[PDB]
Amino acid sequence: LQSIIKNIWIPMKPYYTKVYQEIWIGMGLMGFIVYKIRAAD
Amino acid sequence: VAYWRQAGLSYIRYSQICAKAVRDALKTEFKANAEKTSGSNVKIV
Amino acid sequence: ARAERELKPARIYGLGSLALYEKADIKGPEDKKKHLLIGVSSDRGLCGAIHSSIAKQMKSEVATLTAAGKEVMLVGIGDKIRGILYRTHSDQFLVAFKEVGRKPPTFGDASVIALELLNSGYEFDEGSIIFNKFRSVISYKTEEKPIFSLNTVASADSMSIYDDIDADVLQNYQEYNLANIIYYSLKESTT
Amino acid sequence: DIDTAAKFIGAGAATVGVAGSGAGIGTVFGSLIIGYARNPSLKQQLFSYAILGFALSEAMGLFCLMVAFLILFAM
Amino acid sequence: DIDTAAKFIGAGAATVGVAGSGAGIGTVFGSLIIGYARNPSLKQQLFSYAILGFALSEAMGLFCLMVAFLILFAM
Amino acid sequence: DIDTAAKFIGAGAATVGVAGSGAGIGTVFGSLIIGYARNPSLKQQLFSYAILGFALSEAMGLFCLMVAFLILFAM
Amino acid sequence: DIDTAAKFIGAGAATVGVAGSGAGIGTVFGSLIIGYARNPSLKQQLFSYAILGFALSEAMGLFCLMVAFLILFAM
Amino acid sequence: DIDTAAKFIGAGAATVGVAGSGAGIGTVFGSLIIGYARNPSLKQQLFSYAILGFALSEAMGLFCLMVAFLILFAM
Amino acid sequence: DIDTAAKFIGAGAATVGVAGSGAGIGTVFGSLIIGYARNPSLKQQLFSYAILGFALSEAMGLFCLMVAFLILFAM
Amino acid sequence: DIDTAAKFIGAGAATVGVAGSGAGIGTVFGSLIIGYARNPSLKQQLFSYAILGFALSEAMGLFCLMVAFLILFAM
Amino acid sequence: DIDTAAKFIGAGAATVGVAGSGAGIGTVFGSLIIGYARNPSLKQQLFSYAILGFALSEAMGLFCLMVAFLILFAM
Amino acid sequence: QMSFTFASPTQVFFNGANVRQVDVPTLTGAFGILAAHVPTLQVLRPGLVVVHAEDGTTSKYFVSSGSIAVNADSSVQLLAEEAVTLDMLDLGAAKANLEKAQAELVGTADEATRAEIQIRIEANEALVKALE
Amino acid sequence: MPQLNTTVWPTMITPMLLTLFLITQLKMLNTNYHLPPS
Amino acid sequence: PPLPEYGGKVRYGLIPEEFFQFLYPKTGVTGPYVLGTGLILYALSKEIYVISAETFTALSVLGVMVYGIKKYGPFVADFADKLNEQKLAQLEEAK
Amino acid sequence: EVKLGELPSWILMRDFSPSGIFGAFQRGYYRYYNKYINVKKGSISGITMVLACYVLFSYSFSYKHLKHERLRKY
Amino acid sequence: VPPVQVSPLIKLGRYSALFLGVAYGATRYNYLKPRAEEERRIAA
Amino acid sequence: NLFASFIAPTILGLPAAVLIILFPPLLIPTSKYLINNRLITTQQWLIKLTSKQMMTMHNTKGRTWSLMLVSLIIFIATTNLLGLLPHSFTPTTQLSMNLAMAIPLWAGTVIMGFRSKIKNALAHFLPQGTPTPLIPMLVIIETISLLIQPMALAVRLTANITAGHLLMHLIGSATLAMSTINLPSTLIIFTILILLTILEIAVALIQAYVFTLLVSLYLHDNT
Amino acid sequence: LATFWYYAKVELVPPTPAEIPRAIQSLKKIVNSAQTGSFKQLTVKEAVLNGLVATEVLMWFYVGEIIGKRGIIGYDV
Amino acid sequence: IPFDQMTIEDLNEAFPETKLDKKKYPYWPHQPIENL
Ligand SMILES: COc1nc2ccc(Br)cc2cc1[C@@H](c1ccccc1)[C@@](O)(CCN(C)C)c1cccc2ccccc12
Repeated sequence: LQSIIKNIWIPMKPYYTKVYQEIWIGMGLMGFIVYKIRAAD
Repeated sequence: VAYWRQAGLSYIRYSQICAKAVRDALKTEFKANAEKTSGSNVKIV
Repeated sequence: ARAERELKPARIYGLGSLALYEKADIKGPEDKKKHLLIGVSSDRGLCGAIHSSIAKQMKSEVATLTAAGKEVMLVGIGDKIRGILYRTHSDQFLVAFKEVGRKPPTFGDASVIALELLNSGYEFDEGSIIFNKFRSVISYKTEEKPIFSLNTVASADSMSIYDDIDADVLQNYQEYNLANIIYYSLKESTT
Repeated sequence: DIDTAAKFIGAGAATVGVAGSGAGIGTVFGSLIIGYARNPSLKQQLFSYAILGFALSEAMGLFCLMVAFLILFAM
Repeated sequence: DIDTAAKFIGAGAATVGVAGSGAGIGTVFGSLIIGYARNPSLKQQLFSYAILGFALSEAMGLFCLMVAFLILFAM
Repeated sequence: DIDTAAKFIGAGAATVGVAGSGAGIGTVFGSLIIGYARNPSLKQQLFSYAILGFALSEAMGLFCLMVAFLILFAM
Repeated sequence: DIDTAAKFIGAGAATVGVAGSGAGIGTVFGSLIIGYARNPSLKQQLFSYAILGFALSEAMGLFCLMVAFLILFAM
Repeated sequence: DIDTAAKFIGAGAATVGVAGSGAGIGTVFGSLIIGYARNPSLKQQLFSYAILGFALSEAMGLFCLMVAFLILFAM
Repeated sequence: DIDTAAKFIGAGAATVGVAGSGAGIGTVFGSLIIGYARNPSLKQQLFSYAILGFALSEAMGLFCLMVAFLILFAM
Repeated sequence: DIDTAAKFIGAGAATVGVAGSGAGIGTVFGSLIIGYARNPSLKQQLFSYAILGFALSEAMGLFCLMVAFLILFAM
Repeated sequence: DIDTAAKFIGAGAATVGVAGSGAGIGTVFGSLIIGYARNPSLKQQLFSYAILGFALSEAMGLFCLMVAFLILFAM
Repeated sequence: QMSFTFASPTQVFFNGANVRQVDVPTLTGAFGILAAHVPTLQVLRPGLVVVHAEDGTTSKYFVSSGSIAVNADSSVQLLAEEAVTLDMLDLGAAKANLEKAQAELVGTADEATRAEIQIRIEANEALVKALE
Repeated sequence: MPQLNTTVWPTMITPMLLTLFLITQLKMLNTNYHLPPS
Repeated sequence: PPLPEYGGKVRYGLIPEEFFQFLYPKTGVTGPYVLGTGLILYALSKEIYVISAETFTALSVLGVMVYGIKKYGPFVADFADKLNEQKLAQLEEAK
Repeated sequence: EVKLGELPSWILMRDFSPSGIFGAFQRGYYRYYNKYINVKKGSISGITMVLACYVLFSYSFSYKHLKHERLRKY
Repeated sequence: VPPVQVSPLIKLGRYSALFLGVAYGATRYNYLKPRAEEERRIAA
Repeated sequence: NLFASFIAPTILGLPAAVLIILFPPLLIPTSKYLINNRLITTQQWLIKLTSKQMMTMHNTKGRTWSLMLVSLIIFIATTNLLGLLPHSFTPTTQLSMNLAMAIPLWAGTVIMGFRSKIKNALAHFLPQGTPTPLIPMLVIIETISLLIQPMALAVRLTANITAGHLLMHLIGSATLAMSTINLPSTLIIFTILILLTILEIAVALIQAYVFTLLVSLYLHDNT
Repeated sequence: LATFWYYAKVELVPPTPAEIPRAIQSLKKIVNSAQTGSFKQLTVKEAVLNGLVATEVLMWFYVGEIIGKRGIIGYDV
Repeated sequence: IPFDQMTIEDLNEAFPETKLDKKKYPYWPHQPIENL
């Protein structure tokens, strides 16, 4: 998985680690919402 | 912002043109005195 | 002689032209850098201390402003003041004018002077015009009247009461009032 | 029964009529803001008219409300 | 017995029409505020027009209420 | 007889349409007030224009009222 | 005979839609009054636009009336 | 029987929605009158913007006629 | 039952009166924008008026809202 | 079946609410005309704002359509 | 059997109340356009107020939408 | 209450007079000024100025340019660069110069000079509409 | 309304997350604007 | 490495000239054209391409695309060329 | 490459790994990009061909729905 | 570009297939018309 | 029958929706070179203009979302534009995808507003020049609006794009039904359809811009 | 206009009976490739070329079919 | 090297004035949006 570490994650590291952390909290919220919507159906 | 202000003119030029137009529409009895009492003589160096 | 007779309506005009700036009480900015200085006089000498006094005031306050850092550029209406001041203040000099005095000064002259004062690219942030206020046949006084730009008349919070005002109408009013004050001084200095 | 049901429906459809008073109050106070920003020397007098305007537009609204309470509680 | 139910429904639907007069009175008095803030020495004549506007706009509203009182009782 | 009921409900619905003429008369006379406070030398022509606008707006409103009375009486 | 009853109710509901044309004609002629007070030299051309405006909005209004009749008389 | 009935009722209610189109066209051409009285040299650009507003308006109307058709024919 | 049905219909109809408050808040804050563009040195006073208008216009809406609840749960 | 009948009625009643977006788009483009006639040097930025205004106002109306379809097809 | 039908009808009648927010957001952004064309040096501050107005106007409309679902899904 | 000061560069018509209404053709439209009118300051465009004296009688002048200023103390100062009473203008010369101006406009294509031509055209149009 | 069929929701969520957050942003990071020289 | 100065000479924006030249020898000039017409006829004849509302939305969006291309192709092409040559000129001046 | 080979073993001789077909797709994309897009004096056809193929694909899966709207039944 | 005379086998295929299609279409149309109207009538 | 172009597309049993969602980035090629072809030149110019438009109004912390907001507008615009092709399945007409685009961004916004600056973020709920006697009611609205701002985002996209398509499709059927009837009427309806297609292009771009602008404003009010 | 007809009068015309000899000759050539199996001798380029020509003659057959039933879209009834 | 064959890294090597400040501005576009 070389160039998957370097071309795919080395660029997105400063964002996926520092800037989009609250984005990931919100994405967990959204996943919970979607799971609850699909559960009541 | 009028059209002449977009065209680069200023209100002094607008006023000069409108006053010249008003004087040019004066009847010949007053026209000479009008352009003479308002004619310009200053010149730029 | 006749100039005193034509000074009455021109004085009423030019004084009603500046009643706003004393009713609105515009103080002008003492902080900005650029500065314009118009000196009104004639071309034909044998008049005594007219041009001498004009030059005194011009160079005096030019030094007074250069001591504060404000860039002052000179305009001379009349060949006498231009020839007197061209010896020492020539780089600080915008433009000068001719044929002032031979014929009685008319509004066309002031309009031309104001046009050339605008079509010169000098972004003057404040100005002053210096003329010879006529009091009686024996005495006159060297006076100066201020000239405000757009940014000081538009930002003055005393102009917040004036309705239907934007930057364009203020620009037009400032240009016409420049022409008006030049005409007032040109009618005052001939007498 | 059917009559009480329609009484509820009519009371609702009647009290819909307060939208006009809402929009009128909005317009009155909007023009009050504008006219006070234009001529702040007349504030008091201007405000007077504003009150009147409000007290009149809302007035019509009351009519709607009351006629609802004529179908809903009176008859 | 369904006709009386519809009388209630139609009376409510009729009286919803007063929202127009509400908004019209609001607009009239807002414009009075503005036109007085501009030129106050006309305070008399302006107000006259305002009244007229009101007295016409509100009139339309009354018509709505009228038809309400035509369906609710006169039938 | 459900047709009597439908006639009542349709008359109420049709007379809802007078709100437009109400707000239109309000706007017309408000703009008369504003345009007169600006240029009070044209009082006659501005008033004539206001009469025209009021006539057309109340014409649409009376179209609504006439449709209401046509459903309610003339089938 | 519920079909003719609902045709009545639908014609009423459809002709409700003339309020927009009323308010639009009001706004058109109000703005004509204002803009003629400002620049009374263009009295002709302004009025032309007014007619155009009054012709378009009212057009939409008439559509409602047409649709109303299409639910009342045609089918 | 009742289904076609409610279809007529819903079609009328849906075609109500072009009142906003009428009012929007009115406001658009009124502001065209005003803005042309202000700057009569931009007549062509102002007319272009007015045509754009009228288009977008009759569009938001088509959004209502769509649901009217869908209720009436393609349920 | 026919009472619960028409109570639902009546609440749903009554809660339309919030359109007036929506339009009134819109007008109040649009006029606040305009009055601030005119006289920005009154930014405090202007805003106060805005809130007042807001707190009044929406108020009417609230009335409508509670009426709906009044006929949904209370009686 | 009365359920589908009321589905049609409610769909129509829901899609009534696009008149607001019609009127709002009219207002936005009229104000674009005006503000462009007053400062035609900002033709771009003004238009930008117009876009935003449009896209928000229209948005509200589409919400209505949503409920319309949410009633008409997806129960 | 009929309570669900009336739930549909009441949901439609409730959600029609978004026209107010449509018109209000239109007014807010039209006034933003105008006020910016007048005093384009406050572009930020004006915009701020616009958002506020928007965030408030829309707010009212969403209330209606909420009630819609509270009648359509809760009871 | 109104202090009207109407003046040209060489002539004074009113000075501190108390007239009741003055109708001026500002570049942003025409408006009439009565006592306590909201303070404003505007620049004029070619057109009539109708002054209403307290007697209800009118005096009609034709101003070409200049500035009107209504102040907070109900003082009005109107300065016209060329204020000519209507008894001094003629219709034929105005219409002929309008002919000329429209001709050189349709002949000319550059922005600044055609702008000057448009200013002359609208001045002469105001002249024609003012006389008749 | 086919938008309400919640059985095909994940099929719409996971590829979007691969596009909005990984692929489009990666292609943006390759769009660089150098500073102007002397 | 430098970029070539021309593309692939696509005819009608859909079919490249390599196809026309490949089909030229055996069936002449009208070969590809008659193949295309026969394909469209067999498509809309055996209901392979069924006419629907999508047919007219397709015609509409294709007309708008073709008009937009024919009206703003020169403009955008020269705009991109001028952007590139402005950047090149600035970089040559800063050399 | 094919268009000159005339043997069936070729069809199985290729690299039918996930990486293999991925590299094949990448090479096809790069050939298309270098031919029609990655040239100066470029044209719009380099995009209209992609859009036409996208339309063909978007119609191919939409045939199961459009077949229920035929106006013939044969 | 001058025209190219087509191989005669291709021209033969073209026109023979055209005529075979004409025949096939006519015969199948006259074959399906009676069954078509039969089922149209039997449907009601 | 009518909503057929909004059902999840499947060919041969496989969910082609993933390919349709992953295709948009294929239209934005990139290059390391300094002078490149017309496509990349125009695209980099567009990205520069878009970033300058959306990001200039932020402080130094809001500008760290430049990649996110620019890639978001580039993704939504490209999706909506590819959705106008014939028979195309537009993944932005889906409430699922729009909710998954709306909830994470808004939630991260309010979370970064409540982790730092929480005092000022809570003061934002009460406007500055607010008189006191009725402030509790203003607490009810703002929060609930904040509680519906995410959904109000997604629907504002969905209910728009869907509707547009529906309208076009419906108007299309009109032409077809009037194809075998008076043809001048067909040409009028087709001119209406052309105006509607231009409006749909404009609305595609406008919906992209407004989605990303509302996310940008939520972010600005929390940084 | 006339360019289409100018090009068609050479290759888009009925085959003269004088060239049916070399027509059945080319048929004999292809059938000899069937006899021995010389389709193994065939590379992909001209193979897909011949396939496209066969598709073209099939489209001729289908055009004849649609002109043999006087209806474009399917069988009218 | 002619500028037609030049890479952004080659431009940063020849003109050190154009290299982006990946340390003062770590996130895209690695420069102030104004100067962009
Ligand atoms: C001519 O009017 C238009 N102008 C437009 C301008 C811009 C745009 Br983008 C759309 C426009 C659409 C139309 C009509 C139209 C004509 C033909 C087909 C479709 C739409 C219209 O939609 C009227 C608009 N109102 C009413 C919503 C309509 C719809 C349905 C039935 C009608 C019956 C009678 C008259 C008009 C009818």
